[PDB]
Amino acid sequence: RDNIQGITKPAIRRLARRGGVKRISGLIYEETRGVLKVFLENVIRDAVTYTEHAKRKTVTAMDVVYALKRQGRTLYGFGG
Amino acid sequence: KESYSIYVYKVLKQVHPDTGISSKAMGIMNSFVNDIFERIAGEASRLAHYNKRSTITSREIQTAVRLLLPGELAKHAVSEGTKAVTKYTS
Amino acid sequence: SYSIYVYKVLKQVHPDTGISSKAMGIMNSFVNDIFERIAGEASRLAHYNKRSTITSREIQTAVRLLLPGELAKHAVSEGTKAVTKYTS
Amino acid sequence: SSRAGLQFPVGRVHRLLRKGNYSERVGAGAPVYLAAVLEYLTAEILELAGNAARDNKKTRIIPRHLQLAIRNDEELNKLLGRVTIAQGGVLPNIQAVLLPK
Amino acid sequence: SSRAGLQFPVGRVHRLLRKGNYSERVGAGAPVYLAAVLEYLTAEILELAGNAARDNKKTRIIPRHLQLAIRNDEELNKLLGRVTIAQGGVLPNIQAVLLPK
Amino acid sequence: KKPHRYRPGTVALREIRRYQKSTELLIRKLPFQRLVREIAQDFKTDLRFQSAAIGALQEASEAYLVGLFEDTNLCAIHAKRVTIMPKDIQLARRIRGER
DNA sequence: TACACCCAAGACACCAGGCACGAGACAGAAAAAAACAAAA
DNA sequence: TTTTGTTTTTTTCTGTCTCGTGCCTGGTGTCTTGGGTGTA
DNA sequence: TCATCCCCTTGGCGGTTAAAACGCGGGGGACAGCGCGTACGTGCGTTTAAGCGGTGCTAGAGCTGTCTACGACCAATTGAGCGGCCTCGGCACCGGGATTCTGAT
Repeated sequence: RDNIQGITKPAIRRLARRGGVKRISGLIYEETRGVLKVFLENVIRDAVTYTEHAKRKTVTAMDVVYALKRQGRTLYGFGG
Repeated sequence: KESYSIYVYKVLKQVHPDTGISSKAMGIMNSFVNDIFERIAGEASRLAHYNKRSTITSREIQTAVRLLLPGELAKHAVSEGTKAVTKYTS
Repeated sequence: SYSIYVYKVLKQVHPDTGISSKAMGIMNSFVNDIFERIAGEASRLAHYNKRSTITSREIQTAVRLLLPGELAKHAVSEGTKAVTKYTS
Repeated sequence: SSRAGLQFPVGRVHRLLRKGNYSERVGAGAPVYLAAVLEYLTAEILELAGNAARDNKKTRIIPRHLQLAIRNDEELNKLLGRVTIAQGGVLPNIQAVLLPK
Repeated sequence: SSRAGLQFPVGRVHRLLRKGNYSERVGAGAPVYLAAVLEYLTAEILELAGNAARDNKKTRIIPRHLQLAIRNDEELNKLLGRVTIAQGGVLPNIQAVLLPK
Repeated sequence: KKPHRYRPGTVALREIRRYQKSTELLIRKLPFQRLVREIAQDFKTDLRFQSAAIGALQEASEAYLVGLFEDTNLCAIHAKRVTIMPKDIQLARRIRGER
């Protein structure tokens, strides 16, 4: 319950520092958490669809790879 | 050269008995139908190849529609496809 | 998988350089993605020309369309050399 | 087509799926499902275009009507986001900052 | 593979192209061409990764080396624009306006 | 003697360099796993997840967030500003095609 | 993984409205005057 | 207080809309057999 | 062959581990205003290459016959990758020495 708060302020700060952000405001963390939740939902919907199409109960890495490829985020290193 | 102009005109007459369609609009509708056909066929082929299946049934098309169409459009398309399959099987 | 082939290619281009498991998986995923892209492009080119056979010309066109510039030119040259060596 | 209650052809869709280099075998319900989905989408788009044409005082469908019908709907615009409609134009949207006063 | 002088498998590529449902018939030069292109791409990527590893005093190719090799090359970045490398990071790029004036 | 105190801007760039040189996962594992499980529970109940799938999801989310933060910093610098604002994120997501 | 089962692919034989070629006409852009609220 | 954008009201031809209509091409019954699911 | 004590082992109530939200010192600049600044908005005059309509020239894919050889499918042959087993070392973590922007003087 309310697991969206798991991405705390230091995590968002580190993710911004990795992208080259020098100064961070206060209302940035909430919008970042919302966008991350939206993206996670959009990916997990397709992942669950791919898993249910295979009549399986365990979401494997191949389903996530296919869901990310069918959207536009090609990810490598998870096909073995 | 085959085209779905006759079926598009029939659908238009079904939804609007007193409304025509231009040639450019007909070509745009044909291109849209072709794009949707290609997208759904590619998604179904990918779903069949991921499951080591050489047969594409109604389940693959339903999964492709649920993955491509968003929300209410996907639900309505799935309902229409199930109704058509039930009417054709009976 | 393409593990032994990638390892042999690395030993050919770098005799004193290893490769981890994650890097090997990334290379295998890249090879699979390029394979799928080129195969899809060749199938599309064959379907657009009412052809039911994919030859070296379709693969060359797919490489020229996907790879950009010098990469495409070098890949086309390597493929042509390999085809001429295999046919002889 | 007549058995499934759809105006779109089922045999043509089956032939295109068989010769489209997608799978070794094509089922019997897959072409019916695909034709039904295509018919539903075409019916929705044509109804929206006819409404836009009636709002424009015209008994025909022009690319402008199709553009105004697709871009106005949220799900239809999300489905055809990377789609360019020829002779359709754009939506008459002006930002509030550029407006006077 | 031995007749064409390539390290990538030719029979495996031919079998994959035959079972991938791409065309009815598959020639004998298409798998050789595809294997040669894949081998050249792999060789270029591995050479760039080895150069990046030697620039960092490393003897094993890590995903960071692959990321530095792909992002630094213009053609490799254009070919793999929408490609995400796991555990690769990003380029150490800092804007000039963020530096202390 | 007053203790040492860095001016606003030094440790920020130091952390920028440190997180741009390293490629470690910045998001914690257990909270992200719990969030992924909670999101997947809304679609289908009683779902199992592998370690590789969760790792791939975390890597993709981190890469997408890094790209969005880069676009946000670019939009903020374009507006003659240093601190990032939600308007920059909205503009980036609108230009990218997400909204 | 196993036994059963039933409508499609193929093929023969029979049959009906689309579609483009004309035509009388059909709602409308234009040509033009005249008239009210808001803007400068 | 006076000049200029915006909205209403005549015909009139004007690009187009459905009717009239012939050829045939793709729109329907009927035998065979069998391989992809149904259910277990 | 078909009833008390009591030692103590199974249930639920108490303890440390690795970083950041308040609480405070505080200051660089976004916001709003002052004030300087000049490229072209709009209207005019002038000139022209695109538009519409022809008018004349020319080739190459659409489509139709002819000939063909590597592609598909069948019986023997055969070779090193996978799984597994055994060997081996590169660098993350420890701790110290050497190096270094940055604020305060």
